[PDB]
This record gives sequence, C-alpha cells and structure tokens, in this order.
Amino acid sequence: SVSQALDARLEVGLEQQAELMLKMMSTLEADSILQALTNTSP
Amino acid sequence: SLLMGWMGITPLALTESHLATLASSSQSPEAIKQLLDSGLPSLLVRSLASFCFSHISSSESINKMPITADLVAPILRFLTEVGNSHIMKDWLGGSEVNPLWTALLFLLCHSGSTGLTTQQRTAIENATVAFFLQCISCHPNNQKLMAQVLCELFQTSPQGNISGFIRRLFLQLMLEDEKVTMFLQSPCPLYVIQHPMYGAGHKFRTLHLPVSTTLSDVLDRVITVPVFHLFHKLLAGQPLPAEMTLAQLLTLLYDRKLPQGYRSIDLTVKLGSRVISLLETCPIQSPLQVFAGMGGLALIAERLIPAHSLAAFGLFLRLPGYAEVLLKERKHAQCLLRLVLGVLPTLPFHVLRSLFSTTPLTTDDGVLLRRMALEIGALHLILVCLSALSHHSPRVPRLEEEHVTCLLQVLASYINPVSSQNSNALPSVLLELLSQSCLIPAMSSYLRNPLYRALLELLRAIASCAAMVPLLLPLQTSVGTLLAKMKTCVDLVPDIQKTAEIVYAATT
Amino acid sequence: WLASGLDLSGHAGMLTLTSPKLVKGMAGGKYRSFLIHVKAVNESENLRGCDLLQEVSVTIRRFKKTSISKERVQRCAMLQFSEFHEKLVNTLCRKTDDGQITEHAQSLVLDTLCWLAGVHSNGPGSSKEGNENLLSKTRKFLSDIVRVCFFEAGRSIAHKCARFLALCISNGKCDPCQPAFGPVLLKALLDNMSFLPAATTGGSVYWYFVLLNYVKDEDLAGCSTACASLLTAVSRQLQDTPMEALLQTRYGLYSSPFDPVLFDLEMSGSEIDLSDVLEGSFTSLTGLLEVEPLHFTCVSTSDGTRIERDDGLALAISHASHFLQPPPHQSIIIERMHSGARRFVTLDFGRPILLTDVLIPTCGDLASLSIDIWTLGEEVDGRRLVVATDISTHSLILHDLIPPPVCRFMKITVIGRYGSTNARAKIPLGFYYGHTYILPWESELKNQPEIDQHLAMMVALQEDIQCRYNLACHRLETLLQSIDLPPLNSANNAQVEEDSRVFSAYQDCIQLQLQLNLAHNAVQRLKVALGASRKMLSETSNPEDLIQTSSTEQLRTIIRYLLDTLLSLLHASNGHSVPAVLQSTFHAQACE
Amino acid sequence: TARSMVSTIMKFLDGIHNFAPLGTITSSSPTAQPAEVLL
Repeated sequence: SVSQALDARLEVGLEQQAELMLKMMSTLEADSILQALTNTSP
Repeated sequence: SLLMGWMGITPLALTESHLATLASSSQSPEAIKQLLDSGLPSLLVRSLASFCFSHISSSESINKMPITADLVAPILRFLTEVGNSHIMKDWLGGSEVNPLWTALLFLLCHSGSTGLTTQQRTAIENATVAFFLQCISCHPNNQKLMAQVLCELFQTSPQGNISGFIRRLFLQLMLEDEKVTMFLQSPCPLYVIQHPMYGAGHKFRTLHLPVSTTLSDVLDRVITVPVFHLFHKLLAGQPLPAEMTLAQLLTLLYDRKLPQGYRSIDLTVKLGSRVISLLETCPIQSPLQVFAGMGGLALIAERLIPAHSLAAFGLFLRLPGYAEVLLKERKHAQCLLRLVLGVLPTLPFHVLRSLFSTTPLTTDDGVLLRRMALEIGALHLILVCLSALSHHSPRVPRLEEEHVTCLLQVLASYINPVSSQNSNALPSVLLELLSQSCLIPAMSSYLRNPLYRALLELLRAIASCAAMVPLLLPLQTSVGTLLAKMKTCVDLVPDIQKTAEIVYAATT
Repeated sequence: WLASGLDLSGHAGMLTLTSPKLVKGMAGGKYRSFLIHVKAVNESENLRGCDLLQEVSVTIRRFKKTSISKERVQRCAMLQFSEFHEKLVNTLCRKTDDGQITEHAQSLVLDTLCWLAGVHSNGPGSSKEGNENLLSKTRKFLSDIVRVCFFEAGRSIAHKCARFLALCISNGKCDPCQPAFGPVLLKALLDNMSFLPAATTGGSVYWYFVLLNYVKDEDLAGCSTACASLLTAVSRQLQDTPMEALLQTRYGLYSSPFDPVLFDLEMSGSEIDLSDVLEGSFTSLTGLLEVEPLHFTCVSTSDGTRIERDDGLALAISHASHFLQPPPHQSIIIERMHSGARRFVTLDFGRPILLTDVLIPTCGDLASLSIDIWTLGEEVDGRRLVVATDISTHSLILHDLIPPPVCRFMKITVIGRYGSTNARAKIPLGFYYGHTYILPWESELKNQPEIDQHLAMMVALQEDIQCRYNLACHRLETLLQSIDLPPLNSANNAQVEEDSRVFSAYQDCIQLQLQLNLAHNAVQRLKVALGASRKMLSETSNPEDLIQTSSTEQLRTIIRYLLDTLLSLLHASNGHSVPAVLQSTFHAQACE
Repeated sequence: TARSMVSTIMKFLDGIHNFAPLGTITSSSPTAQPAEVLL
C-alpha cells in the first residue's frame, strides 16, 4: 500500500475527504494489481 | 552502362534503395567516371537547390525533377557515400556544386520554424554534417572552400542570435580532429562490410583514425629482432618513422603526386631485422587553422577553474593574429574551446604573452594590436583582474599566485615585446590609464614583503620604454633605493643585481 | 454515517459538515448555537457504536470575509438560482462565442464547481432541484468536459476535474427517477478512449485511468472491448529501427535516446528479476515532466544531526541550465538514536518558489516525520503540509498539491521509532518538485520579472539543450556504429571500456533528453499562460491517424496504463467466469 | 567440454568456490557440541 499521509494545509478546504477517497482508490488499485500479479490461473 | 539504362538514364523517380545501390556501385574510378559523365548528379543537385529555394521562399512569404522533404536526406547520404572518390571531391569543390552548400545553409539557417517536421529536420542536419565531414576530409581545396563559405555566412550574420545548426557545426566540424582512412596490407595476420578494395580477412586492415596520432600508436593497436616497418607504394627502399604523425605523411604524399581527396591512404607492413628529413616536414593545415587564417574567430566572437579567465579568452581571441599563435598547441586549445562551449586558466594569458613577444614594436602589427587592445578594453579587464586577485584598489583621484605571475608576465610583454622611435611607439593614453589603476599600490604591497624574476622583467621593461618611465615616481623613497635595500636583504643573483642596477640607473 | 469519512487505515476518520441550508438560514442573521448528536443505529469491553469511539476532536472553520458587501444574497444566488451551474458547464464546453477560454479561467470554474459539489454533498431534506439540474447538465456534456479536462489540460486541471467527478460519485444519493453518476461517467470515459494517444499530460491520463478503474465495476464489457481494441491498435503501431533494438540486446537500454519527446516521468521511493514472479505503487508520482525539481541548501540543524551527500549569453544559459538540474542524493545521519529521537532540520530553496510534489523514501528506523513550510517567519505564515507516522511501513508520497503553495523554507521534524537500537542509519531528503516561475495568480494566493523575458530565456535554454541533445545523439550514433556486429546471431550478444563509454553516452543522452522534454513542457506552460492553447482535438480527427502520429514514449506509457487497467479488470471478476468479449477478441492470432 | 551458450544463459538465472556454508554437518556418534561451527 501507501503511507497514511494527507495534506494538513488542505484541511481548511472542503475536499479533504475527496483527497482521502482518491488516495484509497489508489491503494485499492495497488492492492488489486499486486493480488493479480501474485494469483495464478485456476 | 547497362545499369544506367534501367533507371531511366541514357521524369525520374529513385527510392532510397536505388540511390543506395548507385552510391555503393560507383566507388570504382570507371564507375564514378560514368556517373560524372551522366547527368544524374547535376540534375539531382539542381533539383535539391530548387527545393531549398522553394522552401525558403515559402517560409519567408508567410532536366529538373521535384524533390520532396523525405527523399532529400537519403540523397544527401548518397552524396556522402559517393564523395569517397577523389574526383568526386574535386567535382564538389567546383563552382557548379557551391549552390548546394549555399542553398542548404540558407535553408537550414534562415528558414526557421510546406512544413519541416523535427525528425526530418534532424535528418537533414545529420546528413549535412556527414556531407561536410566527407567534403573537407584530406582536401585542402575543400577545406579553404568551407572556410570561405562559413566566413562569408558569419560576415552576413543578422544584427545577433546564432541558430542551432551553425553553433553545433562550429562545435562539431572544426572542433574534432581530422579523421583519415588507414589501409594496411601485410602477409602476416593483423590483430563490418567495406569496399572490395580493402580486402578481406585479418591480413587486410582498414581503420578510421584521427590524423593527430602517429604510426607507433596504430601499430601498437594492430641480437637480431624482427621489427615492423611501414612502406608506401610511391616510396621505394625507405621505411617510415614510428613517431611520425599522419599529417606529415599526408603532406609528403600530396607533395609526391598523390591526387587530392584520396580518402584512404595505403601502407604495407614488412618484417625487418634490428640489432640491439621525414620528421621535419610541415603538417597538414587542417580546417580549423585554415578557417582561422582569415580571422574567423573574431567574426564568431562578435556574434557570441576561474570563470573570468574563460570570459577574457573570448575577448582576447578577437584580435588579429591571436589564433595563429593559439594553434601551436592543438590539444590544449581544443580543451579550452570545449570549456568555453560548456594550465587551463594560464593559457589564455600565456598565448597573449607569446603574441606580444612575437609582435615587436618595430612593425605595424604590434602597434595595431596594441591600439586595438586599447580600444576594446583588454587592459581594463586585466587591471581589474589583478585588483581582484591582489585584494588592492586603484588610486582614486596557490592558484592566485600563478594568476598574478601570469598577469605580470602579460604586462611585461605588453610594455617591452623584445624583453620576452621607441618613445612614440606607444601613446600617452596608456600612460594616463596606468597612472589611475592599481599597479603602484599592488607593487608597493608585494615588494615590501620566477614571480620575482617576472617582476624584475616588468621593471626592466617599464624602464626600457622612455615614455613609460615617469610612472616610477611615487606619489618619499624611490623605487631604486628600495629595490637596492631588499636586494641587499635577499643577498638568480646576477639577474637580481642587474635588474636592480637598471632600476637605479633609470631612477637617477 | 461514519463510513463516508473513514481513513485509509480505517482506525480514524474526519468529516467536514456544511450545507447550503446552513447559509440559507444564516442569511437571516439569527442563529448562534448548534448541537451535534452521536447515535448508534442497529438493524472484554463489548463497546457498541458510540462507545466504540476512542478519541474525539472538534474544530470549526469560518468563511473568508471579502471586500464585497451583502455577500449573503450573493452566496444564496447560486444555491437558489441554478442557471449559474449550466453556464459554468458552458464554460467547460467552449461553446460560448465570447472569445477563447484560457486555462486559468478553466481552473477557476473548476474550483468553484468543486466547492459547490462539496457544499451539495450533504443536503439535509432540502429541495435538490438545483442539484439535480447541475447533475443533469454534467451528464449531458460529460464527454466534452472529460475531453477538455483529461486530454487538453495539465496535471492541475485534470486533478481538479477528477476531484469534482469523484465528489459527484461520492454524494450519489439520487432519487429513483435519477440514474447514478457511475454508469454515465463510465460511458463518458469509454467515449474518449479513441482520443487517448493524442493527449498532452501523463498526469491527466493517470487521473483518467484512476477514475476509469474505479467506476469500471458497474459495466465490464464495454471498457474491456475498448481496452482490447486499443491494445491491438497501439501494439500494431508501436512495432514500427534496429538502433534501439541493438541497444536493448547489447545493454538492456529500453528508453529511446533518439526520440526527443517523452510523456511523463514516474518515480517512487519503494530490468526486473523474473524469479520471484516465476512496484505497484510506483504510479504514485506521475507527470513529473511539467514540473522541474529544485535545489537544497541546509540552514538550521539540530543537535546530533548532520546533513551529508550520498555517494555572455552562453554563461547565463549554462547557469539557467544548472538551476534546472536534478540534485544528487543526500541524506541525514544521526549520532545518537533512542526511543523518540527528536531531530530538526531546515532547508532553503534560495528564493520564493511553488511546491507541488514531495517524496520521502522509506526509513524503517523512524517513527514519524512532519514537514512545515514558511516564507518569511516561522510564526508569521507557517502552515503544516503533512505529518506521517508510518514511515517504516511505506514511503511518504504527496502528489500535485492543489492549490499549489508558495514557500522558501522547509522544516523537517523527525521522531525515531520506539525501542530503536543504537545503530546508525540514513534519512534521505528525497526529491522536491516545484515551479521555477511563479505565475501572478498563484503569486496572489499567499521584483518579479515579466512573462516575456522569462519565456525568451526559457526558449533559448530549450534551443541550447536541443543542440546539446543533438550533439549527444550524433556522438552516440558515431560511437555505436563501432560496436562489433558478429554474424554469430544473438547467442554471443548475450555472452570493458567500450561498454562503459556506451553506458556513459547513453546516460548523458537520457539526461539531456529529459531536460529538453521538461524545458519544452515549461515553455508550453508559459505559452498557455500567455493566452494560447495546446493541441485541439478536432472532431474530424481519425483515431488511427492520431494513433500513428503519436510519440513512442506516450504509446509505451499508455500501453502500460491500459493493460494495467486490463489486469485490474481481470482480477475484478473475483475468480468467477471471465467475460466472453475480451476472451473472444483475444484469439490465437491476436494473442500471437 | 567448453562452455557453450547454455552455460552462459543459465549461469545468471540462479576461480574455485567454497561449498561448506551451503551444506549441513552430522556425525555418527552423539557429540557434546554440533560441528556446524566448522562450516
């Protein structure tokens, strides 16, 4: 995965949960790709 | 002759493979004679010149056959491949071909960004570089032709920025050593597809090597003791020296009826026995020195490790006669130019010192050079450099030691050229300029403490010129009595005593 | 619910609560107090719901007071009258005849679109007629806005549009007569795979593919066949010289040193050996061609801490090129380590600068790190960028700060891990990325030269580095002609000063090619800042023509990206039956 | 017996070298200490 690190100066903005959801999209992408790389063909 | 009749030669359309085969099959003298007798080279160069003129006219407005933007780089590569023949190099050196040079240069310099894409632009740039490398190779007539052409383009440079082609051509063509083809025939084994003149196997060798190397280096890469000896087909009964460079051999061959433009020189290797005039010839002139002969360095300087020495080198090379004494050491001059494009800091002042010494005040060249140095402001630059290096200011109305020594040597050679109508040989403008600068306080600071020898040379130089004497008076101990005091303190010795006596005589 | 604000780890979270009805009721100027209710709904310490919370924190942020009075009705106008929103959509479509819309205006309308989507993310029982109208106007022109944002825009505009579209994804509490944003955004994204190799920015297509990979879970067949068709097309296009092939066989050098144009640079702090499979997070930092790195100068250093390095127009051009350089790798060494080793360092850029992306490699002996920025004083304008407490697990990656901050001084505070042994280690400074020229609109957020001289000097630097790249290519070709070409097939190729000089020439060619590419992106950025635009995707463009006329590096990056999407699509079946469409277009000859 | 292309293209897929650390040791009689320190 990636580090649990988000912009602290952007907390004054309204899109903090937007950046959070973008980052978990990225982490689920990385996890799914690693799982597809590790898994074989049944 | 039958192959000529196939591709429509007794409009026209030849692909890249067609011209590849034609350039490959034209290297023999009879084939290149048939190619020159045929009108295909003339019609192709007329076609490409018309294409260049059309593209220039279209960009500035915002037997013939139409050449497109794609075929022109392969047919320029055809020119590069056919130019191995010496009569090809003589034909490219005529006035019939020169429109090719002028058209390509005006197209790829003036006509900047019918549309020229970047990949095709790089293709034409590399093809023109290959053509220029092939043309002046071992051909002094083509060398002076390209030198005149580039001098005339730099003369008509618009008034300030230089395009990329001309800059990279300066940094490429005359900034690499000339490369010639070495052919080696020997019965003993010597240890890619080439022309069938070059033989086969390991007993026939062909190299593409720079001229500046000697025969010992190319023979190293390839009691009675067998020793390799080199022979030429035009020399009967004498070997070749091992430390003899290829420029001397090329000049000897050109003085020995070898035709000009012969791209591959041939040598036979034999085995002789050893028991345990040729080197004194002039070398090749090379395209760089030929270009610098008419002062092209000043033309390109007008259009252009401590950094101040490298900045002052560009100002120093603008004087006439600077490049002629600069080209004595080729490798270090090339290294200095490589540092300019982006021992080494000593050379831009050492060459100026040698040029001062080789240009006396009894001739017009020395006084013209001195007045041009007065006009362009080299003395101001060297004086503020000495002020910054010596941490001293002008009288307002380990590397640093070497810098100070070299600057003092430059000043000493500037005052008296013979030391390294003499009263009116130098104007009083230099006298009033040196009376303002930091020469006297820096001299008083350094004196009261090779370099001492250079300072004594500066003292006898400034005492040799009668118009430069009254600078020695301090603005109350005279310099002669002071110098006598520290000479007695020091007491090489005869030089110190003679210079101190000369300074004392000048002060009295 | 709490699920709309949970963190990536799931052990923490944060909600930003606001509403248009809040300011609508505050327009009367009467409300002053609020209540908040925490309630557990249902369909050792057995904590249920409200007792499950460990630590709580409350903050309230006020609105910015501008110089325009009676601002209440001005803010209520957009919430009451919806004809603004469609007009904003029109400013995305470039259909208005009032001139040509620049990138700055697009950034501003996308910012206010993101703000209105954020305030409409939580509408309590209110009339969603304006929300439905803006959503309908978004769905009507979704292909046009995704084309002008993800294909004809930089990293900032594409990132903001991805933020707005995924925010529209997040608040999808649609009525049963309204479809969800998923299907329609999916169809809008698959309506623009044809124009993908004619894009402009690597980060734009990166955000495009992130959104595609997320929303592809609704419909699987169309994305699969579009990806497979583009696989076949760009694969049959990419096969069309022996030069880079000879490089690949002889030295394993895959990036072409003769193609002068690239697409993006991807790097991360996390040839490939085939034995383990017998790097997934490396797409975290994309689009590093539009943004150049900076240089580091350490100013302040704490006790027991040392920063070390790990082991006349031509002069001005050379100095500007030296300012535009990747600095060598540096690091921090600590004399004495302990449980909670608090150390402090300060970095200086030398001038005010825009900071966009930051990368800190993984340090397994460090508990936490925190970075502060300031321009004039530490207590004057210091704002916190990011504090990360899991450096030992993964690397710190923060990508494309929107809005991009300006700064001159960086403060790095590091706390070591608990129970740390007294063995020395290295904390690399990482790689910092920013914008050398500060634009006037980004200067006003928090002796500046004019645009024209900066553009002229950047064009001169691009020309000089183009000359350097061309001479490097000529040297590389003339040297590479001298490689032995045996008739021994390729077995002896897989079987030295010449190798070292070829590697050095290739490294120089790659470095100058990268410099030329980012300089060209910088002058393109300055040209669109002047008022121009990049390449316009015309409606009459043949997809095969723009496939053929695309750069090879762009084709390689787009191939890796969409077959990455194909891998994720194949794994998304959860081991069930693979769809027949991508199993049918990939027949024997297609696979071969 | 010369090394052909197979040895070149399998050599990196995995000058006299030691092999004692790779192997294990044992003895037919129960000793007071194991002999792996010798390896």
